[PDB]
Amino acid sequence: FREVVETQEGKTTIIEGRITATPKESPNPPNPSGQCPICRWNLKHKYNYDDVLLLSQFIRPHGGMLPRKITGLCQEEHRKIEECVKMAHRAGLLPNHRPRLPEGVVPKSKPQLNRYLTRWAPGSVKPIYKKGPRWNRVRMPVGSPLLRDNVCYSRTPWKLYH
Amino acid sequence: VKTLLPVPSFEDVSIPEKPKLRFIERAPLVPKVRREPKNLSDIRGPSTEATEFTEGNFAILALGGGYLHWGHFEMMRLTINRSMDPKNMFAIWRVPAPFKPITRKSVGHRMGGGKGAIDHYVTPVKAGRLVVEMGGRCEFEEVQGFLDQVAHKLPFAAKAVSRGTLEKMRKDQEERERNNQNPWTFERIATANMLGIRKVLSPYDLTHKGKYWGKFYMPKRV
Amino acid sequence: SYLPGYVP
Amino acid sequence: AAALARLGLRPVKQVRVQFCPFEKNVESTRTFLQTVSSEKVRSTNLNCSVIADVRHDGSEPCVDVLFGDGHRLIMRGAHLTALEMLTAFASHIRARDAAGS
Amino acid sequence: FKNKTVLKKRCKDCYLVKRRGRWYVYCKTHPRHKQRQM
Amino acid sequence: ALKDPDVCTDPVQLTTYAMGVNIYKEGQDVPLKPDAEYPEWLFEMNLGPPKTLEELDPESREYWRRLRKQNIWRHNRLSKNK
Amino acid sequence: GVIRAIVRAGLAMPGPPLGPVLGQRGVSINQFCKEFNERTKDIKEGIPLPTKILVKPDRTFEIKIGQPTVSYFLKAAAGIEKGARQTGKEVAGLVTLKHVYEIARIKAQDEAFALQDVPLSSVVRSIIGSARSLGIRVVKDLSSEELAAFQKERAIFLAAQKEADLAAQEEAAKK
Amino acid sequence: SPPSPPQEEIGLIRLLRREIAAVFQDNRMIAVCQNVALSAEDKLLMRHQLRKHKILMKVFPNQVLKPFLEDSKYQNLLPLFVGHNMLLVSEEPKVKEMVRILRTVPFLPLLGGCIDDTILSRQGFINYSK
Amino acid sequence: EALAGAPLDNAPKEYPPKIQQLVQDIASLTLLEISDLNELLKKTLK
RNA sequence: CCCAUAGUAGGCCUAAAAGCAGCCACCAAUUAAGAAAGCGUUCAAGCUCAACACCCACUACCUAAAAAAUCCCAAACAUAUAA
Ligand SMILES: [K+]
Ligand SMILES: [K+]
Ligand SMILES: [Mg+2]
Ligand SMILES: [Mg+2]
Ligand SMILES: [Mg+2]
Ligand SMILES: [Mg+2]
Ligand SMILES: [Mg+2]
Ligand SMILES: [Mg+2]
Ligand SMILES: [Mg+2]
Ligand SMILES: [Mg+2]
Ligand SMILES: [Zn+2]
Repeated sequence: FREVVETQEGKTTIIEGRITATPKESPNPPNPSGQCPICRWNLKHKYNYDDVLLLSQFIRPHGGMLPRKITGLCQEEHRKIEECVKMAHRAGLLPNHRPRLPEGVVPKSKPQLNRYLTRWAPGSVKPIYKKGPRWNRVRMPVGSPLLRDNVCYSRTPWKLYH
Repeated sequence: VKTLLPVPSFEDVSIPEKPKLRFIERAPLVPKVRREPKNLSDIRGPSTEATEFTEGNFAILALGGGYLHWGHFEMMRLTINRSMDPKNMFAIWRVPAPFKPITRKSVGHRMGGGKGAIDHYVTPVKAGRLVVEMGGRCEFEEVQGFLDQVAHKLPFAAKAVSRGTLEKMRKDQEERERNNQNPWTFERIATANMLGIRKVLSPYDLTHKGKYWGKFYMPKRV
Repeated sequence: SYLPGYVP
Repeated sequence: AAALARLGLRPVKQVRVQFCPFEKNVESTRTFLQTVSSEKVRSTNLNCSVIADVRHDGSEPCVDVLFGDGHRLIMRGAHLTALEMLTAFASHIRARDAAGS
Repeated sequence: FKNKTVLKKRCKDCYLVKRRGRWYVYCKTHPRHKQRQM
Repeated sequence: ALKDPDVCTDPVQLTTYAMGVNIYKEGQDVPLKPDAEYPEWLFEMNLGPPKTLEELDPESREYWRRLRKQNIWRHNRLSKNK
Repeated sequence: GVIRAIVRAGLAMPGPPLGPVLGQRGVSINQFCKEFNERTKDIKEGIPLPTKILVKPDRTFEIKIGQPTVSYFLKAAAGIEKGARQTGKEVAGLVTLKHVYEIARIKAQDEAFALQDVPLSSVVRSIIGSARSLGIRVVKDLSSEELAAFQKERAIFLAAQKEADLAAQEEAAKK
Repeated sequence: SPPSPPQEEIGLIRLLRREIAAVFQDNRMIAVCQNVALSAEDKLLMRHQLRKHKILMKVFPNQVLKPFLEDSKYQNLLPLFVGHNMLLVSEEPKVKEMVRILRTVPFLPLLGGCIDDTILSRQGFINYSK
Repeated sequence: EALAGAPLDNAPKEYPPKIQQLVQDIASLTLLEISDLNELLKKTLK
């Protein structure tokens, strides 16, 4: 990985780029014929929002997702990981990948509400004052439809709307 | 070195003397006196006429049944004659002028008292029929803009097509019927009257095979 | 040390 | 070139780009020079000079920027992209311009 | 803004952006191109 | 009020001398030289219409100019309706 | 900025079309006609000359003059006073390849073709395309025997156009 | 996924190669410069000056000009061709006459060249001129 | 078949090897032989 | 993303018609760029697009909303092997 640093001495600014130790993919993949890191390790349809060890390898130090041309993912799995990272931040599973706070900012104390499987952003969601009749009920989304083909070990399929 | 490609030449195409769409009259030349029944089965089911191209290459396909009155013909005519280039394009009607009389009783009258008086005329249309056919020295992307604009204003589900897209549509539907993994189909069940299902079906369902419900056509049905 | 059907 | 032209090389006095063409790490510096040497940027401040001195000493490339205030900005482009070099270059333009006025 | 069910850009400077759960159209050049999803 | 200066009309004179070439008042008309003195490439030029695409050589710059010009014409037709 | 337009030699006018243009710039309009008329004095009056005006930040001008347009050269070389109304369907004039060669030997001295350092072949191949736009036809061999026959039949056509043209004018009055 | 089917080369490609070969073989002085974004006038005015002394200004694509060099004598000129570049070529080497025309624009760098089948840097062009 | 890259501007002058043989060969020859060579050279060069 | 010189204000019509009110042609310079696809100007200017160069934007072109009057309306749930 590359890093950039700025050192100011004598009212003169100098900018340099220095390489750093870079992690290497583990050897002997199970499926060398796979196209992206997911099928090469037989992980397709086998991860969820809570599998942070898998999700951390595809995000930046501040919680942002990495490009697809870098990771090598397929558009189908890059969208899944991009959505599972959104729900991991919201559930409090990535406390070391927080946004960068500019100098002179102290986040205010806000109601701590525990949550998981949060599809939508809290602030952009309005309350359901009218549930509606039984045949036209306004459901509450739970999870993500992108994870609907995931491996289910039960007879009841993933319910995405409560 | 961006690779350039050859282009089709339309020099071999001919343009008629009156490329624009002719005017359609509200009612036929001679007014009709004999009043007719509603005969709703003139817009029900697939069409057996004007399902193929004759002169042009682009057209508006009907995806549902309905009746066309004068107001519809004027919108199609003006919209097309305004947006098309008479020099390199031409258009023709694939539907006859309004001939089916529609009776209507006066306001405020109760049920009974005979039958109403002829109010206006319409043109029945079935699903799968071409409404307008265009052609000339033009690609499909050129006409597709205002043809879809026209198709959206029609009383039924319509869509602009070409000789290629229409063919592809039909071949893709046949492909779906062949590779369908479901062992149970509407045809097999209905024709064999399995489960006594013909007690809730219609005799037309033997031929429509579930792709039609009244005037509505369902292309996703195999 | 990974078989063809190994899943992390 | 477009993003840097809207700003303008008003505070700048001189700009110097040195690079070794045969070396395989000078694409960034040569791309930086391709924009600054545009007629859009150069026109904003004719007084502001832009110099390119080629070398073949096997040395690393650097961008030295002289300002009117007297401050200097140096960017070693061996491990920096054109966008990174341009971005940092613009931020200093805005800061030094505000200080002068 | 103007509530629209079919958003559409009216110039090159209009840009789509999803905010508060719905799509918007903003334009700094011509603020009359602004639209809200209905 | 502004008009093009009068042009002479005399077949014998027109073929003998080129009238428009000379522009100075004190100067004289330019008389046409015989065939031998003119260059060799001046009597093999394309007087007729442009050469169609099928007549040109694929391995020639004049072939791709025509093909690139036909695709510019196409991009214009498609965009006109938009 | 820069202003480029065609101005007749020795006939520069302080009024439009060129007058109002200089007004917006603020350059002296009278000075232009003074210097220009005195610089194109050697040139025959009424010849269109492409002019390129260089404007300084102090509303000071350095005029630039070019060689006459191709349309002038071609018309003169043919005798035609006015180009064709329709091209490809009627031939207004008729010139040789020798004229086209004497018109490129003087049109290649202008700023445009000279700065490109092109051969005379590239200029003659650009003048045959401008002749066609006029309707003029470029022929290899043209003797005065057939140049007086084509010139004689062209006047008949022009006479017919007058009658048809005048017929429309008379009909317009009746409307 | 199955390998993408090959495609016959375009005619223009096999035309540029024939022109490139002529450049390196016909004329002996070859100076590689960077086509900085000069105005179309300042780039036509300079090109006209370079013609007074019989110095041409050729431009070829780097994707067609790189392969021709990877398998050739001039295989060490390859790293120069990164970005907007152009060729200043002349049958006779008039380096001294080109340099003074290139000094008017301080931001136009003469990266390198190949004179008499000999590769050179910029400072070698400055000496061969002297 | 592949021309050598340019020498660094600060590196000491590394003269080409093909000429190193020519430099030595000239010393071995005798002045009278060098002189005869030279008379033909001067005329050939003109 | 990037970039734009030129025969030429093509001809005719027109008070004027300059790539863009109409009709005709739609050839040509330069490695490369429409006698001009969309704005614009009283006419011009002026801003884009298609071009070259650079090198991978290396997309989708299959669907777009919703409001009434006494008080929302079972409570709840995404992961332990089809009974
Ligand atoms: K409809
Ligand atoms: K016009
Ligand atoms: Mg060209
Ligand atoms: Mg004109
Ligand atoms: Mg015109
Ligand atoms: Mg313009
Ligand atoms: Mg206009
Ligand atoms: Mg032009
Ligand atoms: Mg046209
Ligand atoms: Mg472009
Ligand atoms: Zn806008």
